[PDB]
Amino acid sequence: AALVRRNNGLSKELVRTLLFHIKEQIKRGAGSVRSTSEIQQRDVKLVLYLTALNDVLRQCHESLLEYSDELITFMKYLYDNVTNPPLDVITSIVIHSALATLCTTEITDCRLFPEDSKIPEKDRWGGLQFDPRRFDKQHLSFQWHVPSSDEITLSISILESLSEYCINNVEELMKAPRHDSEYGDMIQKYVLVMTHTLSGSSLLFDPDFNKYRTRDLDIYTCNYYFGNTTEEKLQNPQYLQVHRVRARIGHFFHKLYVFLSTNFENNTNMFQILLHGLKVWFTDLGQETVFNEDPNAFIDVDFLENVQSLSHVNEPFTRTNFAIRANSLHQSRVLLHSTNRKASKLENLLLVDIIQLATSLYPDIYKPAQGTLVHCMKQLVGSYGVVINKIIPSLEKAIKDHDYMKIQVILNVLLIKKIHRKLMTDYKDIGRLIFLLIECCRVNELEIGMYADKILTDIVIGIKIPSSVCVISDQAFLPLAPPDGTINLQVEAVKLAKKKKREYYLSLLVDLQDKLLDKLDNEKDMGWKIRMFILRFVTQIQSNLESKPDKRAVFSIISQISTKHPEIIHLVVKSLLSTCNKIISLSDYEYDITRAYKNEFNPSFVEILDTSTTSFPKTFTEEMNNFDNPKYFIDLRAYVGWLCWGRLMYVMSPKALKLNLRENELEVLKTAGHLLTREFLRDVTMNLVQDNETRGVFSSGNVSFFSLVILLISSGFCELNMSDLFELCESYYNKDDKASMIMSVEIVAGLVCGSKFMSVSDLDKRDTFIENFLAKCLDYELNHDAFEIWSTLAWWLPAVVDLRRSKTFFCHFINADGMFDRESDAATHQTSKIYMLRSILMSMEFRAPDVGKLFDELVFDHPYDQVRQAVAKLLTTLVQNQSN
Amino acid sequence: YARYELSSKEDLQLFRLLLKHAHNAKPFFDKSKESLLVDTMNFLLSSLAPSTMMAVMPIVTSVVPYHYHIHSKIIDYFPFCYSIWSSVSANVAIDTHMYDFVGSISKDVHNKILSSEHEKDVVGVEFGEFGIFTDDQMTFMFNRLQGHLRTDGQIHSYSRTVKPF
Amino acid sequence: MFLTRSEYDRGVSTFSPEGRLFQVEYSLEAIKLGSTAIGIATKEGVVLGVEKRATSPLLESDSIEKIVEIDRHIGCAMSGLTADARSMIEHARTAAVTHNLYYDEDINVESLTQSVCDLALRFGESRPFGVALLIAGHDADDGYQLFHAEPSGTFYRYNAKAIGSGSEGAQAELLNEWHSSLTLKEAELLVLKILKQVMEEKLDENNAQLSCITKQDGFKIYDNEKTAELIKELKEKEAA
Amino acid sequence: QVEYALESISHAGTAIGIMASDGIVLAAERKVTSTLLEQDTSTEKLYKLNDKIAVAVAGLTADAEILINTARIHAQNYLKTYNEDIPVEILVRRLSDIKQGYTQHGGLRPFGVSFIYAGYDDRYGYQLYTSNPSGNYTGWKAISVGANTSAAQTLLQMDYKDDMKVDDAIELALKTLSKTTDSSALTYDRLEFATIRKGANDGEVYQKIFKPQEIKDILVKTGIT
Amino acid sequence: KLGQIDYALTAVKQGVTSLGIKATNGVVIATEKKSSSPLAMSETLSKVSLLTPDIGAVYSGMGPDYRVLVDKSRKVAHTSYKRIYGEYPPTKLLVSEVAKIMQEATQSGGVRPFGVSLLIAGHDEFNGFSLYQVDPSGSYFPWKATAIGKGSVAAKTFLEKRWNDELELEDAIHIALLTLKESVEGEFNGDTIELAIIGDENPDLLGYTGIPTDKGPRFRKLTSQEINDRLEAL
Amino acid sequence: YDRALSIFSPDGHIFQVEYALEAVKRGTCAVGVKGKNCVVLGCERRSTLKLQDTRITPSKVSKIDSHVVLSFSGLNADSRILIEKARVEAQSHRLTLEDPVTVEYLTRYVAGVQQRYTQSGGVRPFGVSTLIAGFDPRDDEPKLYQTEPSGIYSSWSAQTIGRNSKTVREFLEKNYDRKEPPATVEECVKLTVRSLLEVVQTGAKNIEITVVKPDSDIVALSSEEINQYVTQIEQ
Repeated sequence: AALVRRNNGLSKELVRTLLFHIKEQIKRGAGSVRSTSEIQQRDVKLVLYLTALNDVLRQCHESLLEYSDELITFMKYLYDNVTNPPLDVITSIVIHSALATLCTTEITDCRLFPEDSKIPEKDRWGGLQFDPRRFDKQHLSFQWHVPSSDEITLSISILESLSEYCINNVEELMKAPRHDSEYGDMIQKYVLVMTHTLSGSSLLFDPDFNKYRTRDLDIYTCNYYFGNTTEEKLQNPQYLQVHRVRARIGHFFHKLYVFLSTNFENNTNMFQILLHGLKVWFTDLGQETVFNEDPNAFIDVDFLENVQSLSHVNEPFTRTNFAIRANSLHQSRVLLHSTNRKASKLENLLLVDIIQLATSLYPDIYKPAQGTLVHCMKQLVGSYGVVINKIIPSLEKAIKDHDYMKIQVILNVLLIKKIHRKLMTDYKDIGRLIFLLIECCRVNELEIGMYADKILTDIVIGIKIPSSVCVISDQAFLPLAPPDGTINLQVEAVKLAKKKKREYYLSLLVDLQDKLLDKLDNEKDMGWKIRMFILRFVTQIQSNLESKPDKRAVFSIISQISTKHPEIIHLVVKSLLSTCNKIISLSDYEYDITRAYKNEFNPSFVEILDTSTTSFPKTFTEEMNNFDNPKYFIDLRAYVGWLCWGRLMYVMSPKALKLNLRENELEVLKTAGHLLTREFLRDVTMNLVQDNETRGVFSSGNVSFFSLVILLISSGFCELNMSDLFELCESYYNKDDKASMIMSVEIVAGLVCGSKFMSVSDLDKRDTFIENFLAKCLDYELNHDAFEIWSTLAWWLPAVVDLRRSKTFFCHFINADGMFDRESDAATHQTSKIYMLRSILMSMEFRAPDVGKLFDELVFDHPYDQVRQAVAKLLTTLVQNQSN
Repeated sequence: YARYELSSKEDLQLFRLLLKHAHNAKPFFDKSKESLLVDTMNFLLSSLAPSTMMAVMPIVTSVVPYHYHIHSKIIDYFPFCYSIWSSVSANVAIDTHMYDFVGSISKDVHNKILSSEHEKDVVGVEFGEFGIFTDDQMTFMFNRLQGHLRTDGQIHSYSRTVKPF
Repeated sequence: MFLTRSEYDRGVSTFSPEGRLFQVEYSLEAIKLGSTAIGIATKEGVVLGVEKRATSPLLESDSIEKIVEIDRHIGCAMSGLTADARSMIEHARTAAVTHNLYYDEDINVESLTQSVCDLALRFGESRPFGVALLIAGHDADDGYQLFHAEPSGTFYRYNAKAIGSGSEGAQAELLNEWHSSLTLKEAELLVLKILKQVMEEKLDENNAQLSCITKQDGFKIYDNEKTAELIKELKEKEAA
Repeated sequence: QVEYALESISHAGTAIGIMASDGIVLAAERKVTSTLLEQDTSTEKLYKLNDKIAVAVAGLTADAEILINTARIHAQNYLKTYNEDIPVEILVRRLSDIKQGYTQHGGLRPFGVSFIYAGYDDRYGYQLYTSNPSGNYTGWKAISVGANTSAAQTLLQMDYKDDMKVDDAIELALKTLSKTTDSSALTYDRLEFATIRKGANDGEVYQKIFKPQEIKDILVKTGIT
Repeated sequence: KLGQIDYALTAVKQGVTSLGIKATNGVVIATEKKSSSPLAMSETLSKVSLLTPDIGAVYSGMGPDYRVLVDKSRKVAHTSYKRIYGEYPPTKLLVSEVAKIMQEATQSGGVRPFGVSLLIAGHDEFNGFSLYQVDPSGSYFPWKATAIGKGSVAAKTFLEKRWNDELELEDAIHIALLTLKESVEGEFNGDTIELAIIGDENPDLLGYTGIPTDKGPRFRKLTSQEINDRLEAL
Repeated sequence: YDRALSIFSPDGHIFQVEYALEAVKRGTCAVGVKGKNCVVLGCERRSTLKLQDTRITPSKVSKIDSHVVLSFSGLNADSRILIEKARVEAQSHRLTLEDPVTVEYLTRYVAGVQQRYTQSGGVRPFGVSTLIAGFDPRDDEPKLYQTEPSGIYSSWSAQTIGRNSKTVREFLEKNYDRKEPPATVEECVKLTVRSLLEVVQTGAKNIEITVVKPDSDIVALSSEEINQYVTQIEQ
């Protein structure tokens, strides 16, 4: 094929010698013995001369014009005489190669030196690669190939002769006589020929033909032989003729579909060939996207560029590489041409046939038909709406008929990445899809219900949210403002319309939430399928962005505690904390949703310290030692001042956190607080204790839930006292149940964290409680289980809250009696006391000054190795704390 | 109210993308605003602790422009970078930002000297025996590099690691 | 620090281009890493000494024994007590009792040394096997004898030999000090002197164990009290 | 060095054992399977060892059936040897030791199965046990193995009472399975069910491994449809 | 994750299609017989085999492996049950021994798995009619209907549409010939198809008469003429 | 830092059991002390899950014969096989030689099986240690031994195999003295009590202790006696 690309004069003899040998092998019996799976040993020479013919014909161009009639009569002979299914593919590529070479624009000449021409001297062992004369117009003058008018009158003659030919063969043979196992192959052959004529002649077709019914601007303008303007191409009758043949082929695949659907259901091979024909008919408009990327008789641009490319040298290339780079630019301009279009009644008809084949229950039909469907949806505008409008009614009929297998195929369609992504934006039809997947969860048969639950999980976790907040600099758009401070009233109309549709899309999510909540309220026997139900209210009612708080969501979520299931309870306590955190953040944002995304807004409880005063460098050391009357707090990790002072530093104020809230928000926190009874907490916490039996983890979600109970108590929304949370914490402290004393220590943690909402009298109560409780738990005996729970607290609590928010917590660990006593025996109790103090001092980096009393107390002289190693590890953290 | 945490994969990806965008825009921070370098470094220096190191180091390496006034120069922060760098054992998290910083400043001073605009910018910045490095800085970097190649393996990008050499 | 590897390293049963089996060479130098054992042979007896690891006060006795009885006539010292040392010892014990009931006579010390080497060539049943042994004994033909039996399944007879911690300077002082004329007492003092030098100058009955073979008592390990008066006899004799 | 074999059983459907003051209750769930794979077979979940002992299985039937047949052979041999039937403790220890051997011996593989051995004998009364690939075993008041183990054990812990009747253990097993079911309804064809009780009225041990209709009858007692 | 048995399964998934169907009163096992050459005498190799007079087999995958397997399976059905119990095995016993033979190859190093999957079908007094699939692993499963080889995914979809608890052996033969017809690589006739039943007993095929106790083969390979008679309606 | 000249593998060899010996530290504390006329073993009880049945739970401390007791830290499944092997060997000795098994022979045989599961290579060593104690027949010297996964064995005046058994050993070395040991069972029990109440992974379910006395007098102290022994002074 590469010889014939360089010299067209070779093709006439090589093309007449090949077709003679194909006739010889066909008359000698090649392709007379059927097999679907293999090219037989007697077929090998026929395949050689046919693949040689396919490859040579692809490069013949204007030399086909000499032997065109002889090739057309040979093509008919080949489509009469050989019917082995492995050979029908090889023999149908003959028209593709013929028509393809007649309409394609491409490089002919890739020579290192042109045409036995020019004079760059005989010292050219290098191909001008470094010679600065590589860029020259007389070196890089490539001949190229531009389709002639004779080659175009032949391309249309081949295309309508062969297509009309196979049209009169399959209609004279469409009586569904029987399943001969040779009938099916003749249908497959004439259909394959109809698919090898659409590809190849594809450069003649036009994505726009339907728009031009009975000053538009393209940038990627490839070489078309009809016209670039609509009047240039409508005034050629050859243009209408080409599109007329593609309409006639497309109507034939619909007729063949109803024939194979009415007579030959379950014949997988015949629907596969039809689906590949429909892929080619949908995708190959003005361009070719099959045989596009297999090895062919052009030099590979990525390969020669790997041989020739130098990293810091400008285009160190020979003429072959410049030629195939100009070829690749043309091929890029062809492929970058748009094929997206508004469907033509025949495209709708064939799409609906493909949707039914994607809904087929043979794997070998539905897998190709779903791959064809995703290609078709790229080609047609608005096609997702058509697909989901066919798929939803088919799932409803499949659930109504008990059509298992077809239900599961439709769920595997709903997991296709293109459909799946579009569902997340589909506010008007995700509502009817969710209720139909809930009925699908009742169906027990296959992996139905498992796929439905997976799809419902993806809808909740993957939900798109309308955003009314946009924090932009005006310099993101003012540089491109056009001069007309008049016609740009259009940006106002777009803002209004965007606002109206964003409000309407959130209404659909609110309405879907209301209609789900009704079903959770009413179905007392719904079962264990209410997990994605409250998880959907979570993502909606935590959303912040224009989602108004609903007291029925809190009520109906809270009442799911009546089911004993641990995962509903974790999601119930988890959900109730994310919804209150939405109300809380509303209050400190003063009903300003944009402050969540602004750098210059700090809540009224965050204050900014000069931290650059002449006294501030040392005012920090005396303030970080103040437990009695703190000036400010720093929860989390401090950082400003470790290397040097100077910048503005953010701190929490000492004051109790006052909520200010409007009517609607108070009612939902009062609904939460009214239902946070003593028995609700006793239920929740005992269920959390029995779930935590095997795992034995410490959870910050539980601490954050007790921190919320403390806010609800100090605000007057909850009718519990602090002492109830002190009777609950005391109640869970058993030395033998690890999971029980984890829940007890989580209420301690919660009581110290909740200090930002507690009043000065509740602070005093908490600190006398914690003073007595820490002493009771830690002073006397401490087993290894209790040490690990309190050591987790000692690490975690100084990282999340400032210990100066308590007068007694940190105070208990630093003053602990007998930490360093040399004669105590009791070694593990001393070890534990030291490691709990160390864990607080490690967590309180460069903080808690005047722990300098410890240096006089440390004993280097202890009989027990465990205490000796604990003192050494403590001196390390004390040296580190002052070393900054 | 802390909106972003490093060591969560979605937020670490936003940080790296904003650092890439900072590095690409760094050439267009204004040399006529003479205090910008020292105002920024005062803020980023004072923000440095073990708890902020893995944010502050990339921000210094990415946002701070190469401005070279008579009073303030970006090479004044070399002794500070060599303080952090020489104090620690070899570590990809620290070392990669240190090589990246001194490397791009080396290419910048070099490029400015060859270009017909040093007469404004890098005038009074001297290219020495070792470029802008002192002998003790160059001795430290050659000893850092041989530790990577023979002892600890702590290189991530080899282009940026050979950048200052 | 630079790297000096080779393409024939870790080659099992494989000759290098030089005709070297590096596995058996490597096994044969790991004998430098164990606990120190010393043997002195004399016309009066063979003395075996070993460094003992220090133990908790609560430990009353243990079945770690780096000096072992093979027979009344034959004793043995290890630098390590892996499973392979146990395998060689219980083979040597079974070899001694089978020869005793075949000839009505005591096994020659060479023939027992040969037998534990054959076990290492067989690998139990060009690999190394187990650990270095010092083998000490008396027989009527070749008198008092001390052998180094090696992981290679080969051996040598020595007049004195050190193995374990201290190899270059351990055998350097022995060849400087050994006489044909040594008395048994003098050989005991010499193994204690060598043990003191290798132990970075510590010496107690709690870190030195001694034994000897004589015709008359056969193999015996000394009591802590017997090694304690010998250590005092060293401490005064060096100070004199 | 066996924990991957303990991972293996975690997928393998679910088995619940509940011991009453007057009996024991085994329930187990068949995994949903291909339409054409045969169900009417010997490879099930609730098997038997002797007229006083039953097992439910998690993990592969090919590792189960060898141990079940070894147990049947050893129980037949014990009854033949002593004319009084094997204690439940000796059956589970005998089966715990065979399983330990195949885990410690590197010429063999750990058995990827975990059986809940329910039984009765007069040396300790009704006995509910679990054994797993490691070769350890424990006695229980209630237990579960395989799928949804964690969720089921919480619902067991919060509802189980030591004084409960066998009929309460029927309810608790069925209600636990209907709380922790992977399918959003429970049906007689997925459920295998058995009991060990004190005779018709006299002193004998009476097993029932329930037939599909008796399972439908206890489901319609218990309000699962 | 893949090993030597996943590759033996790929040898099976590349092999010629075969199937089994269980009916109310018998079992069908069936396959295409594919010729290497038109000079090859296709009667001279058997795709479907008698193991005992009441057990038969069909394979997919490597034909030579299946031939050595069936020689061993026959020897196994003899040395085990005929020569000590005096009678032939239930299908379950012989399937376990076939799986024991297949597991021994996947286990021994310096051997490879057998590159075949087997459908074994038969009768027993206690269990009645049964069909089992045996894979290269040495694992066995009981089936209502199944297919193995190239066509198996489309065949198993048609078997799922068409199987029910009430099929008769004669209609299971029609379903089997419809299932083989769709997957056929070569020609479709009584010389390219191979088909057997285990069904009613056939006293003629006992080949002797008198002793009332013996009843002759439950197993029967259909002649090509009997297949062609059914193909005239199919 | 034995890289030296960037050297690796110059000995060409390895030996390792210590993964099993680490499990022997993870496991429950087990401590034993001689008296003048007794030996007391005490072992930590594991906390038991909510739905277990306690009626059949083994004592952890385990009788092999009327004069000899075994206890362990390490894998419970492995420990059963050693206890069963020790029980069949004790019955086999008692039958075949017409005299009870001597405590050192029992330890030598338990060490013999831990040696064979080290040596054979096709098996792992048992993940467990043993605390073998009691008295010989016709003797009143108390005897106390350990075995370890390595198949090494040793005799102890007091011993403790556990995770926090380094501080028990320091308390034992601080208070035990082989010149003058705790003489009476009162002192002996109170000292294993003081050991166990220091560093065991304790709770409301705590410790199992067994006194052995001479001539087969083997007795587990009651859950009341382990409480009566809590005699204290505090300041």
